[PDB]
Amino acid sequence: MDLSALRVEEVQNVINAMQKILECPICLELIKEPVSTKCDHIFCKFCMLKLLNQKKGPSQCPLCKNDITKRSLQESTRFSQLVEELLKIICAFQLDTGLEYAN
Amino acid sequence: MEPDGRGAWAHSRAALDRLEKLLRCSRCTNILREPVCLGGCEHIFCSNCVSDCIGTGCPVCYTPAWIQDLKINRQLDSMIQLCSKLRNLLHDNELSD
Ligand SMILES: [Zn+2]
Ligand SMILES: [Zn+2]
Ligand SMILES: [Zn+2]
Ligand SMILES: [Zn+2]
Repeated sequence: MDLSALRVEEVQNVINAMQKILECPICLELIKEPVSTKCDHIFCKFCMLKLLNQKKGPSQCPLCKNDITKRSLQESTRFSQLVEELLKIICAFQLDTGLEYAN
Repeated sequence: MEPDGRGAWAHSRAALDRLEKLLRCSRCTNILREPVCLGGCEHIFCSNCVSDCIGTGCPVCYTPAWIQDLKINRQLDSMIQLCSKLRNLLHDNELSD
């Protein structure tokens, strides 16, 4: 039962585009611990460890080009509920329509 | 049996409101558009409300402002537009001409 294919393709399109905003800018992995970087960017926390662990001095924002340091970012938890909530939205889609989300 | 016969897109409707809460401005207490961070803690406001209170920061968390210039958040901005879509998907525009 694909909800009779009635306005089902439109929704799925909104669910995908939504995940993009709650995606990852380095490993492309659904961020869990959203942290704001010196460049007002989000990350998965651990991503910063590697970016800073690298023997290259201050981290380099891969979103723009650079501008990042250890004593800068901080777990603010702004894009947390946005990621967790979104996940629950996709579950409901397949629960009823049962259409594919992404692979 | 049902108010509008099945209706469908019921569970999706509840999801929209949920995500909206994460976008709902603190000052305007409603959906925003192309807002600004500032709330280094966990608060967020539009790009035309916080500007009148940047000297301090957040009106709730009382956290000091982190951005001197009225920056923008393309992420949260795109999230609003997307949420608007789902709103129409649930409403379903029934009209030919
Ligand atoms: Zn990551
Ligand atoms: Zn950047
Ligand atoms: Zn506002
Ligand atoms: Zn706050």
